[PDB]
Amino acid sequence: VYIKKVEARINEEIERVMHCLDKSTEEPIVKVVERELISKHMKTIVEMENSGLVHMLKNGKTEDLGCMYKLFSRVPNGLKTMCECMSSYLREQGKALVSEEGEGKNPVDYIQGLLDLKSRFDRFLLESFNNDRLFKQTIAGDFEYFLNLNSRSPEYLSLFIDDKLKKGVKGLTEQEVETILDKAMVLFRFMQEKDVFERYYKQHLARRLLTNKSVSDDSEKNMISKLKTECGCQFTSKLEGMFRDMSISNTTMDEFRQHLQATGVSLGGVDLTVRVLTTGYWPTQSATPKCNIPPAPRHAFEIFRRFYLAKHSGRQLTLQHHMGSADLNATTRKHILQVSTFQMTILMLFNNREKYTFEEIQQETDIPERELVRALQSLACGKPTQRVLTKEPKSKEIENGHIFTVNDQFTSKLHRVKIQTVAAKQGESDPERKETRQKVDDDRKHEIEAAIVRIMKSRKKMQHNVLVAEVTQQLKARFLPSPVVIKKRIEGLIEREYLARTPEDRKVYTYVA
Amino acid sequence: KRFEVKKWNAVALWAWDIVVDNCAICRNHIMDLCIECQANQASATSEECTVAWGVCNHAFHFHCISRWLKTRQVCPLDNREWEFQKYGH
Ligand SMILES: [Zn+2]
Ligand SMILES: [Zn+2]
Ligand SMILES: [Zn+2]
Repeated sequence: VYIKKVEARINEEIERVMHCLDKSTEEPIVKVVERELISKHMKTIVEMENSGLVHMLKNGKTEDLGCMYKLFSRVPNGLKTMCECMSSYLREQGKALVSEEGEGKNPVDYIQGLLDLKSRFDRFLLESFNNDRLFKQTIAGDFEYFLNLNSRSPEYLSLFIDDKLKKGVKGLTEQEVETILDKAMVLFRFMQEKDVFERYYKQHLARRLLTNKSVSDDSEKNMISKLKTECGCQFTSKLEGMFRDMSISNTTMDEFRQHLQATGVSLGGVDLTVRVLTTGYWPTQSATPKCNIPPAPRHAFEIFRRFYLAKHSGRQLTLQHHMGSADLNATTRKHILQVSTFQMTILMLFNNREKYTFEEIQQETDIPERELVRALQSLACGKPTQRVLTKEPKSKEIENGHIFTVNDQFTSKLHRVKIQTVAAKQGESDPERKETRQKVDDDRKHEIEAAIVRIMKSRKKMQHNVLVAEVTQQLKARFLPSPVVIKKRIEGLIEREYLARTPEDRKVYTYVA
Repeated sequence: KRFEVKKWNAVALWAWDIVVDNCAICRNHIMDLCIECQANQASATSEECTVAWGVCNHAFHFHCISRWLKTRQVCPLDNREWEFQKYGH
């Protein structure tokens, strides 16, 4: 109530001075009135206690913020401490929200709460501060400071954008989807370690375009559109190429059905769905193994390879097992199972000869490591009432003589019962993520090298190291996580011409290109 | 039989080998050394002088594209800025 009272006091004072006194009469009067009232109340009335600035902002009082902004705008150094206290409250709320101590937090809920806080502060800004530049700059700096505290922030946002892109069940229409995507990219604008935001988003691209189809269709093009902008076309071309090559995949798969009606030598091609991707966009999962193939899939792969070598010469294909799925038609009804190009080999070995074992699926299969264990437990361990794979020596640990059996378990009347236990989420593990992020850092450092050297030899060379400032400015958001890789790189590179910088003679360099 | 496969959905990866018979920068071969390894020096020993593979899927001697990346930097057989997607044949 003090602010309304001092506003009424200022109003009655200026009215008395303009009506009862002379014509100008106001400059020193209002100056001294401000210097006495506001310059004294500014320090203590907004921070002490009992509904000051922090409390009146926490409960969400719009009129209070508006009147405080319209009052403190007349006195200098008012907006300064105003934004200072606002940023202090923002830091407190962030440290209360970005708290890492404690496991069991939902990443999507965390990103949703962060976005809600951002939208609330933006609404308060637009409603009270009249879109002031200082408040925007301070909140931008605060979001830049408090967000890069955790390294899982880009990973948490990638999971959120994947949950929002996999299906538009919430917000069927396009307007709210557009708004939430704009808010998401705005939140990403003040984020760091965006190199793995892109690597984890490419991991999600692979998860949403290899384990399923028709994810969002037009909304994936909405994604490429909102991506082209953001930080500029430098990491967006990557996504462009990925989507162009998935289009290549679908077109080449139709081409395959078409001319398999041409390379048909067997009948293992009842229903085939082959996808053609490029290794320049999709990384190798673990090792690209070379396990065996069931006979009808053998004939299908042979037909596909013959077609791809006859009508698509100039490139050879490689076989793998760590990707895809299948529909195993079992048979009282005919319930069709599902094997992620994973349970196909084990179930085929069970067909060829039942009573198999670990010393049977690990010896005569050329099967990979613990990924095999996760693919195998999908049918036996942690199974509800759909356990189609049972065993005689039932034990948590896997010995070597555990014989296997198949249980009818007539419960799923649907003829499309699937066993999904693997790849529950997409959090991965600390080591592999770290090493691949270091690989992205080394790639960005090679980028630095190329850029700086080429530009300088045509566009202003340096004396010792002065344009290095420009090349790091070009890759600003993509510079942090790499340590001294850049230094070791430019060092190993000093060898031929078109680059000097030699610590012994770092003077004026050549001016070619 | 008891279990019969109806559908399959393998994903097949690929890698094209551009006219593997010469190099468009120095005009010698896809391998078998380069101009900076036949005329420049003779030893040609301990020379990882290998083939470089771009994202545009063109191929040259590592050396010949490295010497071309000095002045120019945009792959002479199209316009693409050109990456580095492989080393060796
Ligand atoms: Zn060459
Ligand atoms: Zn050479
Ligand atoms: Zn090219």
